[PDB]
Amino acid sequence: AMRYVASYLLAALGGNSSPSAKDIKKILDSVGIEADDDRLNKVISELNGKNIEDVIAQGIGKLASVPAGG
Amino acid sequence: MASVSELACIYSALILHDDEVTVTEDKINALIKAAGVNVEPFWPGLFAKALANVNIGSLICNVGAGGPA
Repeated sequence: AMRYVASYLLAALGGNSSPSAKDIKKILDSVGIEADDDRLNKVISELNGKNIEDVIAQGIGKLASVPAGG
Repeated sequence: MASVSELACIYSALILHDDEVTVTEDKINALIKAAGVNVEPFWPGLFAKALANVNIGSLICNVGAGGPA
């Protein structure tokens, strides 16, 4: 409900501290979660240049994009 | 900050919540291995326990919500 932010965080947490769309596809592909190759490249595009832990260390929820209503 | 393990389990659950798909220890483990970021295994267990009913926002509390010591 917050999009590929979390996948980005995962990749950056234990593989690559600057994840990309392909890394997202990777992470979600492993559990069979579908992803649009622009949507994640976009989330990453936003995410790129942030300190993952510190981001989520006060943001286990509403990761980057807060649920879009309407 | 947290422990990247705990936080990793967090995120595995996060991706799981993006499709809101089934939550199993092996599911979270699959995320863990996919990214390459490992967790304190009791977390994947307890996560799979709770996240089938609770919300990821509960992880921010992690039945403690402590700051200093």
